[PDB]
Order: sequence, then structure tokens, then C-alpha cells
Amino acid sequence: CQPIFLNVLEAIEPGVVCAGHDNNQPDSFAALLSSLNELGERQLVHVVKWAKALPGFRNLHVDDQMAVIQYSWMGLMVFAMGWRSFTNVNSRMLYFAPDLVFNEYRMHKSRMYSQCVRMRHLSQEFGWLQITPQEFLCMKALLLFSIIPVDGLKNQKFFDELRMNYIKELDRIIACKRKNPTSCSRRFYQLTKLLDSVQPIARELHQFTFDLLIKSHMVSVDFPEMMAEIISVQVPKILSGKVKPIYFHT
Amino acid sequence: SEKFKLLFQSY
Ligand SMILES: C[C@]12CCC(=O)C[C@@H]1CC[C@@H]1[C@@H]2CC[C@]2(C)[C@@H](O)CC[C@@H]12
Repeated sequence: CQPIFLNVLEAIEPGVVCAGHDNNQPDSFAALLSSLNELGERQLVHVVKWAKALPGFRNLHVDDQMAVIQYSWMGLMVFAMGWRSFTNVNSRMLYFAPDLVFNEYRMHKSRMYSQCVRMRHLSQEFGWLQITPQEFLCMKALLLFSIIPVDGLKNQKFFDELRMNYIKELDRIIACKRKNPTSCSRRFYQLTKLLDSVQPIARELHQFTFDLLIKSHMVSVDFPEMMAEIISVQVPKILSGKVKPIYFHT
Repeated sequence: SEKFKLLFQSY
């Protein structure tokens, strides 16, 4: 038998994305953030194309399709970035883009050093936990179905069904090569725990970007069109508690 | 949301 699911995830996995950052200029907060915002914009495009091509994704109500994307983009991009950092530079730095790699010095200048160390720890997790390329792909797909609005979705039933299936596929990935149900359970524990630790980080980044937007005109930080729109219309909903993450643990 | 919508629409 062949893995139809994993073949799809592997096939739709977006390629390298550049930030268009001028590494010839001395570092500065304005330039670093303004570049991260541009990077975010670019990656968003790929995140849309990626998601639209996910198994059973089109079964979701068109409105819910756009919603889960606007709520989880952060966690998805942070998770994907933590993985590039582990596979490209063995977590020595934050590999946001080939043309935008952060060392402690840059983490500091970005004024979000603590958050960055958080992401470095996340990057190292892929190592200590020995996260296979396949487990990663499935984990990322799942993060798109990890943050729902308290008032519920247009069609909350479909989402629950879809999300369920992806968890079912993650059970298969873990079940593969593992014959004992205890090690299967023990592994699910670790992955779900790892997937949860992504939310606190996303939250901090959500809050940080939110404030940055409000005082952007004062600190000379440029926000791309969509970025500003999402952060001012969707992000606030998460920060105000109207939209919440789905943790596996408490 | 109005810009993300157009992006979403045209893939
Ligand atoms: C999602 C991005 C950009 C894509 C990525 O690899 C992860 C990274 C996490 C920090 C985000 C950044 C986009 C721009 C943001 C939102 C800044 O405004 C502050 C936090 C930045």
C-alpha cells in the first residue's frame, strides 16, 4: 500500500520564499521588522495556495476557509520557520528566509528577543524529539485546524470532521514502524505537546505585531496591505478572546 | 476582510 495522504502533503509543500532584505545595510529595527512584514505577506500567498490544495479543505464553507487561514497563519509560519531553522542551520539561528537569518544580535534588535528564543527552543525541539519530515508535514497541516472562534464557524460540523481526519492520519504516521501501542501513545503525547507550545508563541507574536501596527507610523515600520488588514481585523479577535486555540492538554 | 478575499478567490 502507498501513502496517498503524505504524498499530497509532500507534493503541496511550498518552496523557498525570500524576504527581499538588504543585508548590505547595517541592521536596524525599522528595516528588520519591515522586512519580516514583507516576508509575512509573501508567505501568506503560499499559505493560501498550500491550504486550498489540502485534502478535503474545499469541503469547508468558503467563509470558514478564509477564516482558519486568517487565524492560524502565524502558528503555521512560525512552525514552518522553526523547521527550516533546524534543517538548514541546526537551530543555530532563526532561518526566516535565506536572505533573512537571525542571530542573537538580530533577535535583540528586533525588540522581540524573548519571543525569538522561544522559537529557537521550538526549533531545537525538532531535534531532541527527532521529528521526521513526515511528522512535520502532518503537524503543520493540523495547525490550520487548531484555532476556532468561540461563536463557532459558519459550518462547525465540517471543520470538526476534517480536523478529526487529520488527527487520524497523524495516528497512522506514528503507527507506522511502531508495533507497540504504548510507544504510539507516548509519541502522540510528545507531538501534541509540541503542537501546543506553538500557540503561546503565536499569542506573544500576535500581541507584539498588533502593537507594532498601531505605532508603525511612529517607528517607521511598513506593513503590507493584507498584513495590516488581517492584523487589524482578525488578530484583535484572537487577542480579545473571541477566537481561541484548541489545546490537546491543559 | 476584503483584500485577502480577492487573493483567496484567485488562488
Ligand atoms: C510570520 C513571520 C514571517 C514568516 C516566518 O517565517 C515567521 C515570522 C514570525 C514573526 C512575524 C513574521 C511576520 C511579520 C511579523 C508579524 C511582525 O510584525 C512581528 C512578528 C512577525
